[PDB]
Amino acid sequence: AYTNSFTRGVYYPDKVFRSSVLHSTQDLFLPFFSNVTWFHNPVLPFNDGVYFASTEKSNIIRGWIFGTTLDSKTQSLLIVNNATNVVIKVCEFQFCNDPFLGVNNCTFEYVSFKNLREFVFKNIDGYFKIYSKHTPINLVRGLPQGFSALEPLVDLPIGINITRFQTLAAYYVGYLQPRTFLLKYNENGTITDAVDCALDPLSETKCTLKTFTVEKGIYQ
Amino acid sequence: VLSFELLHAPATVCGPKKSTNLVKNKCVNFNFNGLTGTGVLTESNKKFLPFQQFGRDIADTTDAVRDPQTLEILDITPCSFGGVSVITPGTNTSNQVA
Amino acid sequence: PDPSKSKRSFIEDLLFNKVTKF
Amino acid sequence: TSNFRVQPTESIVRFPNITNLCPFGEVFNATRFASVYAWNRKRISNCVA
Amino acid sequence: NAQALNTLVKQLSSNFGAISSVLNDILSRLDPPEAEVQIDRLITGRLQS
Repeated sequence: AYTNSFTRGVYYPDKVFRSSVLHSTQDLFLPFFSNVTWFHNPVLPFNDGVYFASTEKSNIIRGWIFGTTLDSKTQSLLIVNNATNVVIKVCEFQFCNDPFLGVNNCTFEYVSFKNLREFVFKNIDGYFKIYSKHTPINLVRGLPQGFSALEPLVDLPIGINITRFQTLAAYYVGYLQPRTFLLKYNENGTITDAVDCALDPLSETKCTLKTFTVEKGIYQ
Repeated sequence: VLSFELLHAPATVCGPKKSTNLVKNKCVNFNFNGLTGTGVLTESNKKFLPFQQFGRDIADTTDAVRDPQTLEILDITPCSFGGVSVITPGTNTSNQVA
Repeated sequence: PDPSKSKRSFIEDLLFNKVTKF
Repeated sequence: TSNFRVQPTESIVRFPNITNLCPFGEVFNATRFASVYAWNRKRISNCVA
Repeated sequence: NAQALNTLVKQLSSNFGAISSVLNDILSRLDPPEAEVQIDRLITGRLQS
């Protein structure tokens, strides 16, 4: 099953303040109007990077696991949520399809429908990073049409090989793609509108001009 | 006996952190977290988000920085500079200049 | 010219208004 | 004839405040260790050298 | 004239096949011999710009 992503999955590409300005970047991003997979469950591929989101109420989701095996032979990445905060470790566990009940040769450790939570999980080869957002929403199961950017939480200096992930409300998964984007910054440093450059010829025109408004005419 | 080892994992114990006093409103050479430059460092009201470290103008040139030892978001003005031109009457008539 | 004002004319003011790193 | 340029009056560096005592005084000021063959290893990490 | 000046400024950040367009990278990372080759690439680029 599938659902429209609208304009979600934008995130701050660098630790740079900009104001009242349009800036452009090429990176792994979720395409606009892409089909996310609908859920309300299995192990899934990571591809080059994951977008993950859920219609939260009481922080139901307990965590995530990432790796090549997710099943010993290497320290697979483990992430867990306690209250408003996060516990992280890399572990050679070999649990069955109930890892939340299973509860390791470790080399790293760290600790930090009313709502929508959104996350991006990314490998840069210059180590691994996480970006996030939390908002209220209308109680609809499908992702509402609206805009805000995801903000960085951590860099994990871990070097772990990842090709799949698993999870410990409705929820959604999509995949990042190497794409150019245009990003609009308000006065207060904040990404506040965007264009996916490849989306359609009008979007490509906006990105050709480095603008959001296009006057009448013809443009190469 | 203390043992020192180096692996491929990122080191969490460094204890270097080259730093100095921070001087406002004068032309100064500077480094912030490895961002080197020279100019007049000044105060600012520019609302950096908590993860943002540096700020840039329309032509990509740096205009602001976070002080890593405080909450200060500085604005960086370039060095004051300009062409120098000599006004002269013809040397056949006078040697005075401005 | 308007003497009450840069002592431009009225039509010169429209022209100076419409027309719009280191 | 030339370009004027107000020179750097002095030089500045800023990095995060390391400024965190490393757990090392608990070993040198200790009053009980072990034998030479049954030595211990206190893994020290996440501090300021 | 705005497009000309902004394009002339943005070309400072282009690498022209050199290791970085931030000149202080080359001056801190490389010994004078190899640094001269990388700077000469940036000079050739900025000058042609």
